[PDB]
Amino acid sequence: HDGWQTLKRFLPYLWPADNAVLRRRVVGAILMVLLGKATTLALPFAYKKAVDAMTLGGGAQPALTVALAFVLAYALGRFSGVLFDNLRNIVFERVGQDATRHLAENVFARLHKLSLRFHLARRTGEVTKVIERGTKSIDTMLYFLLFNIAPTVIELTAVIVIFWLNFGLGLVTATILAVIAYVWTTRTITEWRTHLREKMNRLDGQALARAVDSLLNYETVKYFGAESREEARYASAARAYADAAVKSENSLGLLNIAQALIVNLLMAGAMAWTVYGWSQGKLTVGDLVFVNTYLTQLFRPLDMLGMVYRTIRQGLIDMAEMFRLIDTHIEVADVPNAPALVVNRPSVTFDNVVFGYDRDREILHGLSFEVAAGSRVAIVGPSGAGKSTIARLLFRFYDPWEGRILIDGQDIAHVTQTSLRAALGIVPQDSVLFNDTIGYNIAYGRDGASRAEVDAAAKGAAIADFIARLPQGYDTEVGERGLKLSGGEKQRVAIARTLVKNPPILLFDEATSALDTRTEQDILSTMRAVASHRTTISIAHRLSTIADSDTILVLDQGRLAEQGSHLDLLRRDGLYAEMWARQAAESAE
Amino acid sequence: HDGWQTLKRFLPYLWPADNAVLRRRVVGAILMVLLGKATTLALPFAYKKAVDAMTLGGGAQPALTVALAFVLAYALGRFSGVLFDNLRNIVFERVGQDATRHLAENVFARLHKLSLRFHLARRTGEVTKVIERGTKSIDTMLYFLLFNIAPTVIELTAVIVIFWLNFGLGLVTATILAVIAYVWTTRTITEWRTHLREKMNRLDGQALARAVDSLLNYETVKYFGAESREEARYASAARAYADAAVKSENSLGLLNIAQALIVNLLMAGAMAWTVYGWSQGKLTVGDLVFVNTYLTQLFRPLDMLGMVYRTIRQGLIDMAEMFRLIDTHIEVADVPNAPALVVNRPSVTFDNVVFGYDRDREILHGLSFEVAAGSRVAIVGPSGAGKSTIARLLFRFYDPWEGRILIDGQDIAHVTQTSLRAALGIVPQDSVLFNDTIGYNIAYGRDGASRAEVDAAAKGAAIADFIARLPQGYDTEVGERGLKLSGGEKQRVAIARTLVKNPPILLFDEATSALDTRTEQDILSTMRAVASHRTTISIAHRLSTIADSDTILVLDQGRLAEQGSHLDLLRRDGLYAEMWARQAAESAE
Repeated sequence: HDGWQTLKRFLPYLWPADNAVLRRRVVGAILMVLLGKATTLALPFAYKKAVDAMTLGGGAQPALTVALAFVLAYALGRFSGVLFDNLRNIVFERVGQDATRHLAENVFARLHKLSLRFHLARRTGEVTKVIERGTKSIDTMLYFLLFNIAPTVIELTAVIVIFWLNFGLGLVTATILAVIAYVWTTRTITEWRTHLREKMNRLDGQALARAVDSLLNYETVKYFGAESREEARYASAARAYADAAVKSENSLGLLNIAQALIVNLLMAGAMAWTVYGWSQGKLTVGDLVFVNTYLTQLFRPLDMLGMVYRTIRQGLIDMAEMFRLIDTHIEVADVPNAPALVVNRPSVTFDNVVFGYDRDREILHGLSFEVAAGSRVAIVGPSGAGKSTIARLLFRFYDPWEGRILIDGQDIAHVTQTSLRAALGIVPQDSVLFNDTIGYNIAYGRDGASRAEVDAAAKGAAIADFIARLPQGYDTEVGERGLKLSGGEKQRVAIARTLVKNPPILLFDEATSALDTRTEQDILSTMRAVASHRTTISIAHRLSTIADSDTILVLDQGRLAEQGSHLDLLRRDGLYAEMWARQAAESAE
Repeated sequence: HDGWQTLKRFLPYLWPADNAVLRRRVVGAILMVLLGKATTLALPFAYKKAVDAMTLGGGAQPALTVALAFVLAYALGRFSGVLFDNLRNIVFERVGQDATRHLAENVFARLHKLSLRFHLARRTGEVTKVIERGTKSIDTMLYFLLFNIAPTVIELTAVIVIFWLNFGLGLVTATILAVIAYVWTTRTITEWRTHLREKMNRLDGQALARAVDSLLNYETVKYFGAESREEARYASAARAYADAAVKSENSLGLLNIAQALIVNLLMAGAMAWTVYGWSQGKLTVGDLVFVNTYLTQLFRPLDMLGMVYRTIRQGLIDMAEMFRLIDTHIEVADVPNAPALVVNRPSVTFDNVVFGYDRDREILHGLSFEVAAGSRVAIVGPSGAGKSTIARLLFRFYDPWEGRILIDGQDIAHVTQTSLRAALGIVPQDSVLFNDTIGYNIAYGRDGASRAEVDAAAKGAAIADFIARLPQGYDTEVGERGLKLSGGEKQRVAIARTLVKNPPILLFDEATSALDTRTEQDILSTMRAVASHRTTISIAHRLSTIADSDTILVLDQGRLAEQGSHLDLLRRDGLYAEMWARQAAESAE
């Protein structure tokens, strides 16, 4: 966390060396800065020459011409100064916005490329609040640091050197002492004011909370005649808040008093010195109005320094946070020169696969099997065998500790991630919808998803009647901030999403676990309809719902416990039959 | 909604005619206003006299003395101007706070004195947000209207008259044309800027929402490889937001450009005119620096006018709202010369009492009974007979349509409200707690509730063991933003509240309806313990819980349907026995 290395990391994001309009815009910005401060310091010189030409008219008879010219130059220079300041804002704001936009885009890209255990260790609300806080603080920090500190320090040093010329050292040390004591008392009294403002804010919150609670318990307040009690309570809270606000305004008043006091003492000293220097004939009358406009134009923008230090510290913190989110590497990555996963026979094999979510509790121990292509295979077990992890390890969200999963005899740990996630399909246990229209949710499965594929999936999931019954049809806004949908409808949406994706391999990760029995019995026929020519793996909780599979593999504590057809297991009369009778009695009860 | 009548109603709240420190403070405030503007307009006159005395030193040899004196007067006048402005803020802020505090206190008092159907027609959150919006908007409106508009209009008129003197009419019409065109272009371009800012705000909200939703659905986003899709989506939203922000800064830039342009054109014209007037010998050299400091001190505070109109309209709306909440009269009121309800024998009688909550559905029809003092009486019925209203009509929350309720043979519609609510006690169906400590909740029942009465109620409700088991004891913060309590505990708190109140008449308005059977069977013994020597009325839902009463009165559609003891009704074998067997079977099932 250092300003040097932090801003040096930021420096390519402002100076890209790739966009010529960007580098031209930033050099035009600093050009406008220097031009504005130059004309601002250069105008009162012309004003002094005007007053000198008007007062020494014994030698210069066309004082009309000379004074009129220098005076019009003064007015045009003032207008040009404000013109150049607003032009530097106009040229520079797009640069600032594009810098913070590229930084936000890059942290978003690195964030979405980051691995799943990052999104489980922290919360997505924390991440989005830190990035919006980052872009706001970086924008205001860049604006403040480049548009107050550099122009004020240029103006201050030029005023110091322009008083080193044309005047003695006494004016220079007087001005620099006034500047030092000014910024010192401003920083101290602003820290005191911020302390008072924090106290006033929390007292205000207490008063408002007392008010709303006393209003909300109106029935009991009537039940005990405590209206005078509650009025006195609210009055006490409001009185304390009023006294805190009065002390805050007292702090601001003392700030303005100190600032005006020190600047007027400096102005009195400088003007007395220059009128004495006129009296002993060294200095003309223009030097009075010279230092007069200099001081009143100098001491205005110096007030910001205390809040500038705070804002630049906050911007440094936020940029360090965004850069840390950049440099956080991914746990799972593709191998260098990753070949594409090629499928001709969508076969799965688990091979001695070892997994747990965390290293201190191993959940997957000894699974090794083969799922033939085109078949209907089934996974079931108790709540403690941990059947839910199989889809997440098949999608290469986590790599296994030991063992390997091969698709088509090829290591999915050794292929391209996008091809592996392309050849697969999943119905999640909890279906989720984007806050958008339903047609975009259906077309979400493929990037260039066509409308013919959209209503093809809508008839394939048997939801086309539901899209006909909607008022806006496919263009109905759904999800949050839209029309809520039922669970079976959402699962049909997920089925249509998978059919838009069209994989050879699909998975049901407890697709009916949160649904009712009617939607269940309706949806199993649909699942068999998608299960025409694909390799289908189904993990379920209610065995009757998977009673029709080709084979069932029953898992226990990370071991392939049982394997075989439903008739074979209900003839073997073991844990399968026990769970079956358990589910039968639990459904009968 | 007129400013005249609205502010004329507000005028006693600022000028109380009762607090001499308040009237002295407000007259000191306007004194400081006039003194500050007077010294601000009076200083550049002394500056002009200084420059004149320095330039005409052929006649005035002690130009040292004269110029030094007028210059030091100029600097001290500048400091005194800023001094008087901060003093007017210091003296006036307490006045503003006390005015809005008294208005807020009065609307709070009228609100709590208002009747119950007001709190059911509107929401308490709406009421508290309108009063906090009112006090904030009234404070900022009073501050803006009294501390910008009046000083700027005084300064503007004094500048106009001070240019009417010492100069021709041309300067006056030039300055007034510049002021008019200035405020005109400021109002127009500020309205345009506010339009752009609203568009930029809603676009920003859309971009942030897209970001957080794309982060939250991370699993499905990984499930379909749509990282590039979501990155392009977020980039598109951020790009549109950036363009909106650029257009907003363009609006602000054009505002500053127009303002600086018009003020510098006026300054160029005025200075050219006065240097020509010097050239033809009418005007001295001090008139240049005179008009020079006049214009740069004049045109700064004029920018606020467009937002001032908006803020004064909003303050007018909020003050009209607070005044409407004041003038809203109460539906139920005490009779003029209301005698105090006096109790020697706490007897109740209902007499042909007619009630409904609204006039289009009559709920109470023909109830007329007598509850003897010291007895244990019981009310029960179905869900549709409407038994819940009896406590609310006994507390005179609503008056009956026809008929009368007498306590001790006296009309409770004709006694003092505070004595009537003093002689009564209630356990509500839903217990509520203030966000405070538990000991204050126990002491809530009486205004001067002593600690001996507090632990007397705590042992009487059998909650003293629960107050011993608490870490902070009686001083434990409870409720919301504190330790949550269970339902039976909250009912015991309510019982202790009623015992602190100590009435001769108490009511149980479904005291066990939301409690479990164990807390119920524990709490009925406690209810019989409070039922020693008081007139007890109990309305219940589960008849076994009221199977021990002296008599039961069963209500049906606002009629006294059944009356008698439990043995008499279970021997009469009617609707009571049917409800009893219904509750027995519903408890067995």
